[PDB]
Amino acid sequence: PRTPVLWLHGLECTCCSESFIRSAHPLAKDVVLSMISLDYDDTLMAAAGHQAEAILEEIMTKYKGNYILAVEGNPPLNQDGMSCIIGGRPFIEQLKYVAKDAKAIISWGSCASWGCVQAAKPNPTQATPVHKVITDKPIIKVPGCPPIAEVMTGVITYMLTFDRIPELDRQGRPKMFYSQRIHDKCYRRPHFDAGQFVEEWDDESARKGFCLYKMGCKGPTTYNACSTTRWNEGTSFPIQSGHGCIGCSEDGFWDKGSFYDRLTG
Amino acid sequence: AYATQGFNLDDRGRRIVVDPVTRIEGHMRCEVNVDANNVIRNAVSTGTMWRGLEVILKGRDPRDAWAFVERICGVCTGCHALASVRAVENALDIRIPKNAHLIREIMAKTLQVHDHAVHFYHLHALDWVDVMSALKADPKRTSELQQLVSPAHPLSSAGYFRDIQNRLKRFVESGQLGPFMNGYWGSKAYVLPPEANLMAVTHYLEALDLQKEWVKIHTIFGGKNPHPNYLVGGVPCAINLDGIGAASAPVNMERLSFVKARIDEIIEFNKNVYVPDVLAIGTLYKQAGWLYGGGLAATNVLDYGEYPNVAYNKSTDQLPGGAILNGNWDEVFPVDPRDSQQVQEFVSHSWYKYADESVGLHPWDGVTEPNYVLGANTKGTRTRIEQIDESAKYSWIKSPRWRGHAMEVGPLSRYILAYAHARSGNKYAERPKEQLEYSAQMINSAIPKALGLPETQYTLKQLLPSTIGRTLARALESQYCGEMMHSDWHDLVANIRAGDTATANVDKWDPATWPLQAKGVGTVAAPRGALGHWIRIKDGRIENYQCVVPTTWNGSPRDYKGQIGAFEASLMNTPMVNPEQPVEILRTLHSFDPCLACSTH
Ligand code: SF4
Ligand code: F3S
Ligand SMILES: [Cl-]
Ligand SMILES: [Cl-]
Ligand SMILES: [Mg+2]
Repeated sequence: PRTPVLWLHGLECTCCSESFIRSAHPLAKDVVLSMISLDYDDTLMAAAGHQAEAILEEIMTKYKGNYILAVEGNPPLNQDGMSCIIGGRPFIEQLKYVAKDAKAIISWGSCASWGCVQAAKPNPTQATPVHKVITDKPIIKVPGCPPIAEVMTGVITYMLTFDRIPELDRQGRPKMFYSQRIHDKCYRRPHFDAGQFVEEWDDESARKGFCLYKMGCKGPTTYNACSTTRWNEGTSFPIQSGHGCIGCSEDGFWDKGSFYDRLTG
Repeated sequence: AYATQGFNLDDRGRRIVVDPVTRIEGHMRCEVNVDANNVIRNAVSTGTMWRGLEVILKGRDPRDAWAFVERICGVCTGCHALASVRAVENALDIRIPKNAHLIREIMAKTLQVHDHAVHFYHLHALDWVDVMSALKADPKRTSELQQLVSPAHPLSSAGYFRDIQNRLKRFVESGQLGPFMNGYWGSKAYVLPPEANLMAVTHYLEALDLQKEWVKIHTIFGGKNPHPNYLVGGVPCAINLDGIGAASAPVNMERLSFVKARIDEIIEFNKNVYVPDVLAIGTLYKQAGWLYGGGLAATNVLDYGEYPNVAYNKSTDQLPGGAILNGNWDEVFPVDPRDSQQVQEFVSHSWYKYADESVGLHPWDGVTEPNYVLGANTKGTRTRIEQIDESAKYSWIKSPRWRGHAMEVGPLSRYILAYAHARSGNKYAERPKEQLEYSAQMINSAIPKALGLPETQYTLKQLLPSTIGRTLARALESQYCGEMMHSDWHDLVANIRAGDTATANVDKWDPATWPLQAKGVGTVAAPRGALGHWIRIKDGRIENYQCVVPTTWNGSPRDYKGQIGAFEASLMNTPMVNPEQPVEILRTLHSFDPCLACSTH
């Protein structure tokens, strides 16, 4: 048998679901058909309404304590929770219900991990990350907006092979993917080290791939696999394509000033 | 009961609730009433999420806005970024260089293809295709069907289809059905023969593997997909042909060659897999008489117009827009996003508040103050709704109207507009016109003849305003977008080879150069229809930022006059095989490709 995954969606943009299906190794097709049993997921599931909701009770009973809850997005606490409604009820009620009997909880992306864009000031819905609502269950955070596809499927692959959550850092992120800052192995680092910087878009320095620090790159303070694993089967990453890192895997990155203001010190 | 827009609404029949609506982006609730014969006579569209991006943007730097609003949606990823940089550039009188224009067009058209094809296969197909029936298909007859439907598709052998079928069999026989669990399989609403079901499921799997390749075009120009990077004033992906090692640029000839390889693959997929499947499935549902779902497409359609073959020259739009009213395709009205009397949003039946909710606000004057409150006729409580009260406020989606009229937006709207423009003598719309005429001939004659079915005589006026037509237009648009970006690539490479390597205009990058106040608008023909962002800038900061998004139009609740939007109109007058199985509701709603995070932002 394949481990059931119940994939819930709160307030989100669905980028994490989209990133997941970009995975080349393993293919999302192979994950769905051969690795997990993806039993509930709003994006892809055949059943709707009453038939969809009926799946949750069935899996939770049959696989009690032996399914994975994956959460994309987050619950809002304002508007009596009804700024995110599922089955006529607040999302937070669904989240708490499904979480109770999960063997592990994955917080996909910056939304579920920390709050992401809807939690940026002044956070009109009081969007709240999963670990602040679910406080009695093991939660692995997989932050990024979205996370890299192979990071997402890498987490799943580890969990299914070993029936364990991988080693986490103090912020709950898997060390196997989030141990390095972008700036550690960024290919533009030799330019940084020599004080060779882009100062205006499309200047001579930009055309030579000089460091993007002075254009606001937040690589020096951001932990992710982007510089090495890179994006979309290692095709590029933000810096390689010419834009500084905006810090998208870090808690509260929307409220750390303009993306184009350089780090100080 | 009341009459509006030629629809007789009646809520006296049996009430049916679908919550969640699945196989969409985001959160939606739908309620209908059905008559004694299971025909929908009332429909209610409820957007069940809100995040408040418009509120969040206040006070921030206009140059950062694109990244915030990009996160309105990861499905239509980047179209909001494009709208945002266009809005800021419009406010600040910035003109981007030719290479930036072309790269943005290529990214936009890549999104169109990816979004459309993934929608059809992974979200929509299961409304037309019975996966369990695919298990009964004969592999040789499936091979024979494939050769008739698309002679050029090389994946067609009986052995190939047998292998796919076997994997599906083993999956089902495991007792863990996953995404197929509790499905509506076997419903009489499904009409395809087993062989068509197996072909379609095979392509569902093919498309799932292939879609990840197409987006590598975004990755090259924008660093990542989802959520590629954009830039006020141009693109960040600087160009250098000679540059190697320490002097390597984001874009060189090898990167451009890679992009062309991806574009060529896209063209093959659209022509060999996607368009033929939709033509075939459309033909078979047409033969079954399933022409429901036209809604507002039969009268009122709108798009801002897009893809000028000369930058900043709207007369050259390759998907020319405007507005059609009353089903009069002989008259296209111009649409001006700047005109306070044209695009307006009501909140009469939405969970927001205005000073005066009898008026619609143009987005430069837009207001987003939440007001979650339920009507007196609600069944249930504020936090446990059993039946929503559509006489009061019933959605997180605002109600956009054009000169007070309720409009349908989307690929179908663009294709009806293109057809109308071509008939008036617009040469820029020749290709979509050609696609439409070809498609009608395939659906009416060629495919029926090939399948031994009777030949039909539907006009485009009859075929297009339907759920089938809406699905067709999306597929044709995907094909047209692949063709266009193939040309854009050639123009980009030729321009660079002629010596123009510029990718960004930075003259007005620094806010010390800006006017102390300004307003701007950016529009985009996004995958689901007409997208606009309206910005007001004051002393370097965002004063107001309002988005009116395609699914805001289509999914909108009723306005002050009680006029219904495109989703609600489309469901009207549709029979259901079983009122407790929402097959027909899903098929028609899905034909709009609802993006609920987009609709509410
Ligand atoms: S581009 Fe960013 S991450 Fe790379 S070396 Fe410069 S500052 Fe560090
Ligand atoms: S913006 Fe995000 S995708 Fe990587 S390069 Fe920076 S952590
Ligand atoms: Cl965050
Ligand atoms: Cl209330
Ligand atoms: Mg809006």
